[PDB]
Amino acid sequence: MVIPYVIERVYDIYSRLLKDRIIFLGTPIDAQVANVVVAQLLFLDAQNPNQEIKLYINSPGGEVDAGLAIYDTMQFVRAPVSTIVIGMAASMAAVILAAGEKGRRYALPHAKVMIHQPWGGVRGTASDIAIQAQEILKAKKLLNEILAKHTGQPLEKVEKDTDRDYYLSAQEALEYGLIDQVVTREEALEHHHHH
Amino acid sequence: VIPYVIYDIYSRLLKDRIIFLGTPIDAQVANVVVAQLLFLDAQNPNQEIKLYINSPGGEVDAGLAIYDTMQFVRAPVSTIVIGMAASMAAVILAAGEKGRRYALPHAKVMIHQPWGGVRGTASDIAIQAQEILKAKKLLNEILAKHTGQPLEKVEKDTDRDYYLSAQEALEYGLIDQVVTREE
Amino acid sequence: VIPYVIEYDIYSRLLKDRIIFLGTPIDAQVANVVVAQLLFLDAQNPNQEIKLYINSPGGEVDAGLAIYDTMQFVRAPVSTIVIGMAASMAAVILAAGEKGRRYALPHAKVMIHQPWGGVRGTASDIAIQAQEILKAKKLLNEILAKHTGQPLEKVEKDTDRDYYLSAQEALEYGLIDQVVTREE
Amino acid sequence: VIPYVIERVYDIYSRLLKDRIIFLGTPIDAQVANVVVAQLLFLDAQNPNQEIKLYINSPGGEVDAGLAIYDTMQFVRAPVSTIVIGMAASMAAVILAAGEKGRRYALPHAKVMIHQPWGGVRGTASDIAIQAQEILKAKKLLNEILAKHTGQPLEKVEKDTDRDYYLSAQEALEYGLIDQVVTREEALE
Amino acid sequence: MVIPYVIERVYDIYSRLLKDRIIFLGTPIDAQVANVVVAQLLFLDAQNPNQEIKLYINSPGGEVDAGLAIYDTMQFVRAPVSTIVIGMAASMAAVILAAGEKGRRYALPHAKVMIHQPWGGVRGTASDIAIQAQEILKAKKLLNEILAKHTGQPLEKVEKDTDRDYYLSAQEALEYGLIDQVVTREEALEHHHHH
Amino acid sequence: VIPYVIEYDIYSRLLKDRIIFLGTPIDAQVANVVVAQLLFLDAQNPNQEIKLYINSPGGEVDAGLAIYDTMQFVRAPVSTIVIGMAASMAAVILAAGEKGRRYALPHAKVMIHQPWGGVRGTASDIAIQAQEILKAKKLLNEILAKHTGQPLEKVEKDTDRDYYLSAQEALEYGLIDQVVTREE
Amino acid sequence: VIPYVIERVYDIYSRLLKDRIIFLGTPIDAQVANVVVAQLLFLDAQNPNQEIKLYINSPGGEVDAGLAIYDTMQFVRAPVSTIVIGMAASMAAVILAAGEKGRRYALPHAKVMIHQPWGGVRGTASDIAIQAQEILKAKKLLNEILAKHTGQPLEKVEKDTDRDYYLSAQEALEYGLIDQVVTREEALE
Amino acid sequence: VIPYVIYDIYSRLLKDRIIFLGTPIDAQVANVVVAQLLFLDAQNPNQEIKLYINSPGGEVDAGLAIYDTMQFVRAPVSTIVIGMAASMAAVILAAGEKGRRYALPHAKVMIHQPWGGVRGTASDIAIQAQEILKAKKLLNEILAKHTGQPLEKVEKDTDRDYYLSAQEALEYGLIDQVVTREE
Amino acid sequence: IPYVIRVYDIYSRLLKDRIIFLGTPIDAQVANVVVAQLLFLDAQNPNQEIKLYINSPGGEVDAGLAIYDTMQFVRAPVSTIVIGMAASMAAVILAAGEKGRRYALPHAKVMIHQPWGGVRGTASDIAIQAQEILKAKKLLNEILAKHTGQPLEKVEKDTDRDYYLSAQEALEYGLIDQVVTREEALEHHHHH
Ligand SMILES: *[B]([O])([O])[C]([C][C]([C])[C])[N]C(=O)[C]([C]C1=[C][C]=[C][C]=[C]1)[N]C(=O)C1=[C]N=[C][C]=N1
Ligand SMILES: *[B]([O])([O])[C]([C][C]([C])[C])[N]C(=O)[C]([C]C1=[C][C]=[C][C]=[C]1)[N]C(=O)C1=[C]N=[C][C]=N1
Ligand SMILES: *[B]([O])([O])[C]([C][C]([C])[C])[N]C(=O)[C]([C]C1=[C][C]=[C][C]=[C]1)[N]C(=O)C1=[C]N=[C][C]=N1
Ligand SMILES: *[B]([O])([O])[C]([C][C]([C])[C])[N]C(=O)[C]([C]C1=[C][C]=[C][C]=[C]1)[N]C(=O)C1=[C]N=[C][C]=N1
Ligand SMILES: *[B]([O])([O])[C]([C][C]([C])[C])[N]C(=O)[C]([C]C1=[C][C]=[C][C]=[C]1)[N]C(=O)C1=[C]N=[C][C]=N1
Ligand SMILES: *[B]([O])([O])[C]([C][C]([C])[C])[N]C(=O)[C]([C]C1=[C][C]=[C][C]=[C]1)[N]C(=O)C1=[C]N=[C][C]=N1
Ligand SMILES: *[B]([O])([O])[C]([C][C]([C])[C])[N]C(=O)[C]([C]C1=[C][C]=[C][C]=[C]1)[N]C(=O)C1=[C]N=[C][C]=N1
Ligand SMILES: *[B]([O])([O])[C]([C][C]([C])[C])[N]C(=O)[C]([C]C1=[C][C]=[C][C]=[C]1)[N]C(=O)C1=[C]N=[C][C]=N1
Ligand SMILES: *[B]([O])([O])[C]([C][C]([C])[C])[N]C(=O)[C]([C]C1=[C][C]=[C][C]=[C]1)[N]C(=O)C1=[C]N=[C][C]=N1
Repeated sequence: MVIPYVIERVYDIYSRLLKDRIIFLGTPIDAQVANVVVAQLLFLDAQNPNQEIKLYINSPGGEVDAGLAIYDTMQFVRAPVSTIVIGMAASMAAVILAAGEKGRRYALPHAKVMIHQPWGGVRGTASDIAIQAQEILKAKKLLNEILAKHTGQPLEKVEKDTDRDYYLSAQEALEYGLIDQVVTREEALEHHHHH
Repeated sequence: VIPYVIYDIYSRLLKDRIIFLGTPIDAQVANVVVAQLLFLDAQNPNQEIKLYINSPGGEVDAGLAIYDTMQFVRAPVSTIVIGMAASMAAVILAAGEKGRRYALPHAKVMIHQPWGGVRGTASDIAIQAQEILKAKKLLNEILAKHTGQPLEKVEKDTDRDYYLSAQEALEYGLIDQVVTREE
Repeated sequence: VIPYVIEYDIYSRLLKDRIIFLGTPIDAQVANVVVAQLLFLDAQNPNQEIKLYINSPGGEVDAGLAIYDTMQFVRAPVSTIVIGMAASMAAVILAAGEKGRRYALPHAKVMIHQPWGGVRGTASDIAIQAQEILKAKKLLNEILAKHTGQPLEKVEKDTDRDYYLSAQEALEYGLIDQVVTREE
Repeated sequence: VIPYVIERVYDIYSRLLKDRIIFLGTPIDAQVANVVVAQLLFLDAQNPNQEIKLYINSPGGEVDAGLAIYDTMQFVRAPVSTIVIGMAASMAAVILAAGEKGRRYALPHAKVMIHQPWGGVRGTASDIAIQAQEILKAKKLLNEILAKHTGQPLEKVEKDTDRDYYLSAQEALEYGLIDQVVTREEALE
Repeated sequence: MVIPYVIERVYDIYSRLLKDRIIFLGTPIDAQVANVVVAQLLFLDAQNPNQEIKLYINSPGGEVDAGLAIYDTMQFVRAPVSTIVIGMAASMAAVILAAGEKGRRYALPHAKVMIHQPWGGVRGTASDIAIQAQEILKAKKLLNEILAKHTGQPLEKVEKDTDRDYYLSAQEALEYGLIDQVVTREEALEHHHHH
Repeated sequence: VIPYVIEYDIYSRLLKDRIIFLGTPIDAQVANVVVAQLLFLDAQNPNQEIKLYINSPGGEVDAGLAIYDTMQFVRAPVSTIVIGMAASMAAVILAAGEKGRRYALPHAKVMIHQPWGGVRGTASDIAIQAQEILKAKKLLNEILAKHTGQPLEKVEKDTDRDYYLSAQEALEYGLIDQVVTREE
Repeated sequence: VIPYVIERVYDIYSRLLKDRIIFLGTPIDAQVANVVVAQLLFLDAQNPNQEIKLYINSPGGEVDAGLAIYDTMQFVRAPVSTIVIGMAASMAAVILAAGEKGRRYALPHAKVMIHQPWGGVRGTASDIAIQAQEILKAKKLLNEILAKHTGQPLEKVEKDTDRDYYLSAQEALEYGLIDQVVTREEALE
Repeated sequence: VIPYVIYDIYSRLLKDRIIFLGTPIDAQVANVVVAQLLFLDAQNPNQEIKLYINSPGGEVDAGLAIYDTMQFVRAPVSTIVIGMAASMAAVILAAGEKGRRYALPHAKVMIHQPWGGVRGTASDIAIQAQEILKAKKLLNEILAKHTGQPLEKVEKDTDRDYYLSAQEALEYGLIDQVVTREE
Repeated sequence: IPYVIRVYDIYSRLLKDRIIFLGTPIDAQVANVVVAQLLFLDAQNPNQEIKLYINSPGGEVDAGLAIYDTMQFVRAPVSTIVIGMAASMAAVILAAGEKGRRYALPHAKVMIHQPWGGVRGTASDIAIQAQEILKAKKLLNEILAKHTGQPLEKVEKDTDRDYYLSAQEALEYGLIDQVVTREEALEHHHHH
């Protein structure tokens, strides 16, 4: 990772966009990356609980527990976080996208969203498998409910849709409720009348 | 490795209607045990077959194959545990012809619930979780039938590893005699 | 370690008795050797029955169909007996024994599901290999429907994920004809 | 890759340390216990009366290293509020439960899991006997620590921890592991 | 490979069916398996140049040079060789199937045939690559011609068809000319009138 | 070994001059860092041009589109310059610079072709992933047609296999606007 | 897995040896040279006047081992007919070309390929110089052996073998490597 | 590894308009050489850039990148081979500003045709075979332009490895002076 | 490596004092960084001496010659000092310091021998590289003869196998000029 630098002020490129209240979620999600995203949110909200945070998303997903950490921290924090999917937002990364501030969830034109039920693995004795099987079942229902809340769709629809991989174009993601605008071009700064 | 007689040593004891189950149990060894039974019963459906057991267990499906074939075959099979009979190998021991299930003095029996592993999606895990649950209850029931113990007891005993001396295996019902000399 | 008997190894001796074992996962090499035993046993006597004991988790559809097609083609009727496990293609081979001569032991299982596989290549190449897997899926659903008697719309929905059957459940599904406990 | 902030350039975790925030987000081994312990000691030396927030996302780890973190929280004057985000399991559950009473928090979809210790020993029979006894004490010791800090009868924690025992955040409230399920930032009541 | 045995006569199962003039081509084709197939043909033709040889085929293909060895030996040998594809006959194995004695090329119902152009690889200098590139080009045209001969199809059709993987059902293989009969059931021995 | 200059490393200093390098194969991590540099350079001045030097063999379509979509979205016009090699997604990024501001050096190349990939799973799962690759294929053919001016039926037949273009050939195909030899 | 035939059970290659057939179907290293040489010596001891058929499918190998096979064919009284099925390259081409004149045969789609030797040397400068000289002799030696047995001028084989030179069976006829392209079994003319 | 001055040693010689090409050439090193040229020419398009060469060669595409950038940039680049300049690195040497291409006495130049590798189907190999053929002719032409030799000669010389002493490189046209002391 | 504070690592600080270390085996990347330090030190001041401490087992001839050619080319005189070991190309670099300013410590060694290498390829390709190694052999024998004063057939017969020299033996052979044991005392001088 040969990330570039910018300028008595030396940042790397992601650290400089952090000073502009931009966070990148660009890797698969495991505990380590959840923690560092959570920590950036906590810091940006402490800096100013009223300004918006932009969270750019390019991720294939990851661990439900780490994803929920990011989710719960977005809801908890006072600052509203606008999610923007560039390229790919799948599995837990779709959920994080859908859970931005309503009205400020954006996709670029050729970005995608994909959703599906969780997957995992257990080894152990029958008693041990039974316990973990029950745990994965709760996560499944829990994540279906979180999706239904934030898209507006009836829950038996998300359950049916996520049974296998469900790929959405950005427009299809609009029509599904996962985002609010498909953004193509950056508009001009605008003037206003003071009557 | 194995010595010869004028057969190899296990093949010669097969002409004396002796079968060895001395390895861990996977499909390949189940098949070859099943096949020896089928052959020995075709040779003579009334004579006894001795099945010497030294095994730590194995796959439930392969073990049941051996079990189902012992019950199905007309010849009565006497099970003898020398050294170790654990997990599915305990079940096979317990399912010899009642009255001719034998242990040597320092042999052991160990029983416990099944273990396994599943990868896949939530739907896929749910299915295999269900399957392991049936095998658990099924094997507890098979044990209760052949020892005489109440089923609530085998379920609580097999929750973790349950080691039995040969005498303790007598009192539990897994065998019929602790054999020391050759009468 | 397979044992010997005075003339054979144990599987070769039960072959004299017209017994064939399908006890491994199915790949081309084991299909060929099963096919070859059938061809030989039918040449030796096209009217006597062949017993095919099944303990297998399945395998490649192409190799499995080889075994299937050879059972239908050969004049001798082949009784399938599942001991322990018959899954995926091995379930199909079980179901395709001579009607009335398909047997399970009490604690044996059957499992059925749709095929799985993998393709690496360009988009054109994947499209071709995707179409091929789709035909195999429909083809195997149809073969199952014919030999169990079930409506095809049912096998397709049942095989969407792993579908485990006890031997009794296999009897009511049509995959076998008798759950055999004793020697009768 | 951790980002930086600004005659002062910190990395993001080091900056939240100036705000008396510590992260326990990895599995617990001696190396991470030591660095958590050291941050506590420093934060208490800077001001023994202000609170320390300890964010927890960890699957657990070695009992000895975990106890190090535990013992240091009790010993230090400053009260440490534990907050589980995502996951707190095994020793990490214990550390969660041992925050200042009333200041132990979970986010809504976070989890707690508890169970007895696991380990391994090679050696001769004499050697195995010794470390078998050691694991037995740790089991009894950790059950007691849990009972103290949740309020549950000890016969209950021993039965509950016999296998993996997963708790939702609400279930963790009811069990006594935490004090509030916090959904929004206003914890200024 | 735990192949079984049969009976002062001890054979393994493939060696016994060889005494019945049956040869198996069941593995991918490399020089080693070409040689052993070639050798069985030479022996069976020396035993009796007029009786038929049955060649059962279940193979995904292999090296063109080794395949041609099998092909050239079938044509050269006086005995007619009936090819039977059970399961799969692809690439060079399709060619070997198609080159059985016309009228005695058989498929089982669910067997397949697949054909396509050759593939390979070369490392070396530009001069060296040019040489091997020319070699692969001849093999391509050569194998297209061999297919056209033995199916009856116009050559620009086989060239077009083999550009990518071309899968054929057994019926489709009949209609293409690669085989002569789709064989399902073994018929009874039959009686004949002596008028 | 990247060298430093008195305040930066060499790529970070040319970033001050609104130069971005896309010199590796394209995966999500390099897409993100290119996207981020664009966003920063456009925030610094939405009217000045950004030069994007390209030496890349291509990469993942999703990451490439990220770079593409960000170039179109950002107000500043981005001049693409291929030095050495621009293939697969890197060709697309080249072709999508500001019309009239797409340049090749004399011996640079462009190569285009359809996507490739791989899927492992059940038949249902493969069908889904096969449909996805098919959309990407058509989508990328359309993006190429828009930015070169060629009829779509032509890009589809040209990209069926590897299609190598010299810089001049790239000029007559529409992928670039000038073959630049000197400094002018 | 090679099959068997029958108070006599041979494997298939051993049975065709009783018919004075030898297979050279692998790459050539010392081990396979020795076993080919040994079969020749045995077949010539059984009957020095009958022909030996040597079927060739090989990509070549070590010059020293190949020459062993070559020298043994010339030395032995019995005439050895070489038949290339599939492939005969490098040393295997040389062995093909050195069958009894008039009894060197190719099947229609078989190939011949010829080229100069390749190898490798590590060591000091003195050591490299020595084995460089050795490879140079082998090059010149093998070019001469080819010229003898094809009839071509030596300046031509040297230029032709500078890189890989692939020949169809017909092209091999025209070049002198073989005597007949045999399509059908009747070679009884 | 590399020492520091109060910059690291290569970065300090960059402020003296010196660039090192000391590794084998792949896309990553082409890019960083190209970038240094672009920067040095932006600093001052009239001053010379010295490019010290010790490299065994590399990928043609990356090499051409370096070549095309030297021609394109206004500043004249003097190439100096110390030790070794082979394959693409020879081409880059030969393409310095005519008259300021230098070798040290015991440095070498080696030239030859490209090498590579292709996997794939026959159609795919045909395409990449064609590509390597163009690169071969293209690089022979670039050599002929910058040495002055007839093209038939570079094609026959580069058929295998062609090693040149620095003097032999002078007479061939690849350089302009064999430099021994620092005048 | 330790640090000293302007801040430097220990080798970078001794570079300030016009000291260069050649302490690893010689491959292209270490040749380049040695060459670059020379070029910089000579640009700093073409008249002051550069000390080059040598502890190396040798390396690639091409990279070594790079270091050699750069020492001759550069105006500043470079004193070579072998501490511990100077073998193969590293011996050559030692011998090619400014005559009279080539030094060994008492228990240091010099070893010389002919080049070694390896080639894989076709006969034509091997012939070409074989010729190349032969030139390097003679070229390096000549460079040694030039800088020691020995007759060339002597270096050729001596370098046929490994030829180890003590520092004294290296003096008598011509590879160095002084065996230095104690840093010469700092003294007070008469100014009449
Ligand atoms: B996803 O594909 O990103 C998905 C999220 C959910 C919204 C459908 N993730 C999972 O299902 C993960 C997969 C995984 C990734 C890496 C390591 C291990 C597992 N599964 C879990 O997080 C999980 C949950 N409960 C139990 C076990 N595993
Ligand atoms: B034992 O330990 O041998 C035991 C049998 C006992 C319950 C009567 N065996 C199992 O539990 C096996 C263990 C195993 C062996 C080899 C590979 C994998 C697992 N389990 C199963 O066979 C099984 C059954 N149903 C589902 C999954 N696994
Ligand atoms: B089963 O799991 O045994 C199943 C058969 C079922 C549908 C009747 N087999 C397959 O799905 C096999 C699995 C496999 C085995 C070995 C290598 C790869 C895959 N799949 C195929 O045979 C197959 C066929 N065509 C395309 C891809 N895969
Ligand atoms: B948990 O899974 O995080 C758990 C904590 C306890 C409260 C149940 N950890 C342990 O039990 C650890 C696991 C371990 C981690 C890494 C290496 C080895 C073991 N066990 C121990 O710390 C331990 C204690 N006594 C003896 C041996 N091991
Ligand atoms: B096939 O897929 O079986 C095919 C045969 C032809 C009828 C289309 N085989 C090949 O293309 C082989 C592939 C191969 C397999 C194993 C190792 C190496 C290559 N290619 C060749 O035989 C070949 C031909 N000429 C040059 C290089 N390789
Ligand atoms: B190219 O070769 O760079 C090409 C883009 C072209 C069509 C404009 N890229 C792909 O085809 C990539 C290659 C790849 C890179 C890394 C891992 C796997 C594959 N394919 C995909 O991005 C892709 C997308 N959807 C499904 C499968 N593969
Ligand atoms: B050919 O490629 O089969 C060829 C034969 C010759 C007529 C051109 N073989 C060789 O050149 C062999 C190749 C080799 C094979 C295995 C290990 C090492 C080399 N070379 C030699 O036999 C050889 C001869 N002299 C010196 C070194 N190597
Ligand atoms: B040389 O050896 O450095 C040489 C350049 C010379 C002809 C001016 N390089 C090549 O021939 C490279 C070799 C290579 C290096 C690294 C990986 C793979 C190959 N060849 C190519 O760059 C190339 C060009 N077109 C097609 C294939 N390969
Ligand atoms: B020595 O051991 O340092 C010696 C130098 C010379 C004074 C006798 N080195 C060599 O001979 C090197 C050895 C080597 C080192 C690292 C990789 C490969 C080889 N040989 C060459 O430099 C050489 C090899 N082939 C051709 C030209 N030069």
